[PDB]
Amino acid sequence: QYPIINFTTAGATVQSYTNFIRAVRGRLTTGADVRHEIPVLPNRVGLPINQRFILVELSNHAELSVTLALDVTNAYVVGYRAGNSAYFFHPDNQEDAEAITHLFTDVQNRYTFAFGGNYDRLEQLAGNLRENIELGNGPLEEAISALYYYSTGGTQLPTLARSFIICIQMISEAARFQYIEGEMRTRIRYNRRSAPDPSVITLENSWGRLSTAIQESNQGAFASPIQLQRRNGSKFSVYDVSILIPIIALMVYRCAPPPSSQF
Ligand SMILES: Nc1nc2nc(C(=O)N[C@@H](Cc3ccc(O)cc3)C(=O)O)cnc2c(=O)[nH]1
Ligand SMILES: Nc1nc2nc(C(=O)N[C@@H](Cc3ccc(O)cc3)C(=O)O)cnc2c(=O)[nH]1
Repeated sequence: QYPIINFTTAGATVQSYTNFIRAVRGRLTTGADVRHEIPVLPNRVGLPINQRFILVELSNHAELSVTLALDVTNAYVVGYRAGNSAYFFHPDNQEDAEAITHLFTDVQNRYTFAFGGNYDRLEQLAGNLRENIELGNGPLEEAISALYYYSTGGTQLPTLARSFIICIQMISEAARFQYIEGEMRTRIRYNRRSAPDPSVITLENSWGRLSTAIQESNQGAFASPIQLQRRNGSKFSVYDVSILIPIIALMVYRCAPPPSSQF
């Protein structure tokens, strides 16, 4: 029922990863909502359940597969399937809890984690912050295996949390930001794993605020500047949507777009 996008870390290249992220974005957004050349994800309000999720099937060189479920309203990884078991993060509300009952319905064993899936909680469980977790094709390859082996006792909870952190950034954050996609492309091109620099972290942390600022902007101009960080940690002030067009690929729906003003 829900659309499936396939990616493998086995012999992954810049092009195969680029194709993957493009395909994810195409299934996340409908094309209905584009503001200042930036697509907006579907509004949660009134969105039919048959349109709520996409599936990302990850394979690796170890010949293992896991399937991540992503909420189209926010690109959030809500859970995953590995073989005969599915695992869902603790839902943040009642209707998100109802929504996940529509996923992996044929699976033998259904589990809801007692913990939520936000970075704060996952970092706590991993025993490491995002700034100290390596990203790249190698980490993703290993993350797929770790997710796969969780149900049989092979994967410690900190490793599982770390693996989620890897998946979320290389899939969801890359889909949200061309900039983060670009950083992942670089790691793949050279087969060199590295932890995300402050430009990556601050973009991830600011996605909600950037989405709202763009959507509330006066003809693209922010009422309040947003402070980001560069690769070297130095401050970068954002005053306008214009500078974000090459950086942000998708926004979360925050408000209705204002009417055009006919001059
Ligand atoms: N499973 C899953 N989890 C996710 N979790 C986050 C996440 O935790 N974002 C943070 C950003 C933030 C962090 C710290 C701050 O001080 C401020 C903002 C937030 O909204 O709280 C983002 N994306 C996903 C995602 O796609 N899938
Ligand atoms: N399906 C689903 N969605 C969820 N979405 C959030 C969440 O943080 N939502 C934000 C949107 C947002 C997302 C990522 C960010 O980095 C920043 C903002 C909000 O409601 O404003 C937390 N949990 C869940 C969850 O369990 N299940």
